[PDB]
Amino acid sequence: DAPTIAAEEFEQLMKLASTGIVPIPPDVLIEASSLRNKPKLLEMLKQGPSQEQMMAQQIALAGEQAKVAETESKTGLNVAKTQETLASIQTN
Amino acid sequence: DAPTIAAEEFEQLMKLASTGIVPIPPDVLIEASSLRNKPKLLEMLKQGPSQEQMMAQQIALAGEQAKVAETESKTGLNVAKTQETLASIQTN
Repeated sequence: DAPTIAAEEFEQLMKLASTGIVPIPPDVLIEASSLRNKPKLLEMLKQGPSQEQMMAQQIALAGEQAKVAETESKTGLNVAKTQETLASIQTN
Repeated sequence: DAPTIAAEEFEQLMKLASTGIVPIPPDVLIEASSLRNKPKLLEMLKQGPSQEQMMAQQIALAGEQAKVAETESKTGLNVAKTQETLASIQTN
């Protein structure tokens, strides 16, 4: 006996999360609650990281791409040195 | 005595997962569970990885490949240097 089906769903979700076997994300549990500031909590949880926290992702991605480009350039340099050494061998 | 076959099945799955000897993944538990938010939880758990970490993994693989290529070019350069040293030995 519960006042609403939402109450039953919230109780079942809480019981499932108490055991810890089934990880229920916080937003789902909040959506099934009976809190007046539920829209406020949803809006505060739905927003992403700070201005620089997200930008650090593409900063690191560009850095890693730069490292792989440098490694490929090193491959080219070593190959060119090999060709130069072979040409020097052939000349003399 | 269970209401449906699915209810007893979910109860058995929960009992098995409580022991922890057999690792039961959460998605099966939510699929067997009787919840109205089941499609939403299933979509959230089965959602694809974000493009950022996929790009990071692909750049890591590219960097590993570039490192292997740099290694092979360095080995070729070393072999060419050995051949050049031998040729300089033979020309004296």
